[PDB]
Amino acid sequence: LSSVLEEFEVRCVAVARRGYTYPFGDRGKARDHLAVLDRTEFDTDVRHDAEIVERALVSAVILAKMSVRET
Amino acid sequence: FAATHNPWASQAGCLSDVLYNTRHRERLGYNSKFYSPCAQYFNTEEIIA
Amino acid sequence: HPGFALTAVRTDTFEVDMLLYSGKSCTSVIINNPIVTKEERDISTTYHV
Amino acid sequence: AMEANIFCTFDHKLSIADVGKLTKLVAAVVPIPQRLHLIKHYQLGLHQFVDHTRGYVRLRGLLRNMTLTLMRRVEGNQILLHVPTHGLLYTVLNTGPVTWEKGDALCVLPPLFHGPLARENLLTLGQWELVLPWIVPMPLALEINQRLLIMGLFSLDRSYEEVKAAVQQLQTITFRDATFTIPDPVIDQHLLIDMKTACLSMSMVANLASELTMTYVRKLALEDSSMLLVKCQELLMRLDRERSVGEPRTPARPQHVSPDDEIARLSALFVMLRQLDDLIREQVVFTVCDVSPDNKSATCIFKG
Amino acid sequence: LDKILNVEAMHTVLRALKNTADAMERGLIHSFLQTLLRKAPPYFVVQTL
Amino acid sequence: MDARAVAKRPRDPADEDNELVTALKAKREVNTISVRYLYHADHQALTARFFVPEGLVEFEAQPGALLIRMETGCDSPRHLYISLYLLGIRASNVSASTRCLLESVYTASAARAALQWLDLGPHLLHRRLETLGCVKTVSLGITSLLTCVMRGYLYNTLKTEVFALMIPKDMYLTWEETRGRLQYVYLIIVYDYDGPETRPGIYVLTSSIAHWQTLVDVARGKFARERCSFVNRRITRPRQIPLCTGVIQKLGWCLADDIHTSFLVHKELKLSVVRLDNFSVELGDFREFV
Repeated sequence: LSSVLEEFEVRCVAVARRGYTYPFGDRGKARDHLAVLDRTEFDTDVRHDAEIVERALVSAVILAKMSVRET
Repeated sequence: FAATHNPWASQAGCLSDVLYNTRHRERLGYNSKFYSPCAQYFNTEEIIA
Repeated sequence: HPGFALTAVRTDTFEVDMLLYSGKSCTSVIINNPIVTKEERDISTTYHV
Repeated sequence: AMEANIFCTFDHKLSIADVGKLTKLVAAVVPIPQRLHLIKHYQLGLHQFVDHTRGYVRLRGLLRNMTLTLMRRVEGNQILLHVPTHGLLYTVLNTGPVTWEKGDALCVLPPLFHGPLARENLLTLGQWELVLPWIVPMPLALEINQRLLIMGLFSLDRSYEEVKAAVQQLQTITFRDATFTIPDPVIDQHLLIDMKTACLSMSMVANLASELTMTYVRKLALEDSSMLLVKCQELLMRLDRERSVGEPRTPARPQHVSPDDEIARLSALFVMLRQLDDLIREQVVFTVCDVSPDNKSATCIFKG
Repeated sequence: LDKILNVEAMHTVLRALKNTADAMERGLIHSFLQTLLRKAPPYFVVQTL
Repeated sequence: MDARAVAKRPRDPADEDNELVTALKAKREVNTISVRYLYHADHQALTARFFVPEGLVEFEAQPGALLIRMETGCDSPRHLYISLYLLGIRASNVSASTRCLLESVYTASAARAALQWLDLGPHLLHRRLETLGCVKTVSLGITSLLTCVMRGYLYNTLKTEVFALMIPKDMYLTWEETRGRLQYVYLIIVYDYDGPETRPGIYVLTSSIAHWQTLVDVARGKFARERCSFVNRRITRPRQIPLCTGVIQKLGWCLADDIHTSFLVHKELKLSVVRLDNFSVELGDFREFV
């Protein structure tokens, strides 16, 4: 999935530039998820990749909920 | 002895209170240089004291 | 005519003379000798008394 | 004992109506090229540095080094000129266009009179005039200093209507007082030599650094003690939008560069900061404590 | 030409000193009156009391 | 020019009678005013009177407190003379307890105007300020006329007492463990960047360091966090041109033995503040740095 993998690697990097500008109820609670998002990278083992994306998505899908002030 | 001859200015937090009481008007940005004749009646915090 | 009415208030300033009265020896004014401090603007030395 | 001064004499005769014009400037700065004791009027004032081709930056760069001096007392046949000492308050006349509030940090700048005439002419004397430097608040100097640098970068682009309009907008500063438009450095379709050299000093620093710094940042980012040079490697990219799905993953770095020329490019990067240094850092020369009514005299503690 | 100026400066100091002492007496009157204007209720207050 | 004339020792003004006495001796007139001795005649301190409205006098009745002008937009209130304490409510360094403590003390429209004019501007805080020196001789009326020192020592009239600089304890910081015999006081605003607004954090950093380069080098030590956050905001936001991350201005000097804690006492509200005692003022200027 390399050709799609690079597009995912770009879209994760864009997500933080979007999340940084938009005002948040909690400046510091979202800091954890944004730093988790900055730390994404793909390990030399292919098998770790599915984990990374998982820890990527817990980083984002939760954060977007704070975006709409959803509980 | 009627409770309130005008409810829109007599209530605490009525429109003209938040518009003329200086302690409310402070929460809003405003020019202090302008002189407002009504303020002396609605500056409740200073007349309570 | 929309529903509400207005009750404009307006302060007005009158220049006026005013006549004071005070009793004999109502108050004392203890005073000291005047004194002269010196300042220098280098174009002219103001003094203060 | 007498105050120390600098006597000045006028080779050309003075009229009774002329000497009255000096009593007006009795409390005004008069820059001198060099500390001396007796001075002819020729060496007096900024007029000796007027040029046709040379522009605003020549005046600024020589004005940094001239010895500031107030006029002290007209004598009819002579003129005293006290040299201010650092840390003592001196009154100054408000030659600058802008009114000074108390506490302002003033600084000296070349005169920047614009096209339509206003009060300018005072002391024509034998094909000679006593031009006087503007005294202006520090922020207005910081702003004028940039307006000219940007009109210089636009001096190459007067074909475009958008630049043609933006230049006009930079031309007229809007300050907390009556406004004073700034004269355009460009003239006769061609930029003056000083602004051209200064714009080169800026654009060399803007361009020579981009190709050079990667060879060093790539090596420094390894250590990690500071912990931001890795973030700075991405700052080198100079991309505005988020990266496409294409080339960029690392900044562009020079290839193979011959062993010695890298020293010459490096040192030429540092030679341009020296040309830029006269404009990089303005310096306060007075700090006004109180101002006279009508903002005409002020009493500033001297700095420098 | 110079004795003129030596005498004129001395006249200037004496003039500026006589006028300052005079202004001092008027300022003493002025401040004593300001004090009475701060220690004098309006008529209707004293009349009611 | 006689050989004896250069040989004479310099003549101090006290040896000669006062210039007013030199006129009165010649003309013999005797005013009511006592011009026999001039007050304030021995003052290396340079000073200036500033009218400050009564809403800002609190915590300034104590002599010794910075005066800082604050330019804001509106042409009617061209400026406003903030204390150092009043600026502490905006600072992020200050304790929330101290902030909520002293914020009650500034319950005046004149002071609340200062918070509003601080919030109002997009441009950075360090631009709007210009330090004026230190309070002394509060005129203390319906509108105080504060005397402020531009240079020299703070002290009483007649030099009967030396006013001391008071710096709220949360702003005071020392880099070094072994204090020098003399040390300079510098005021340091430091922006730490953040999404909705770049909140400022004020400090006052006494140090024996005088050289600018070595000073800023040691400063980037503690402020690496703010500097890296500025670099991170620089890349996080395109077409955003945030400038300098701390700004240092030389505020004066003190002998470093004088430094010791104290408290201001106002409205029965004790406030712990460090107390430079014989603090000579020698103003500098804000020096941008990354």
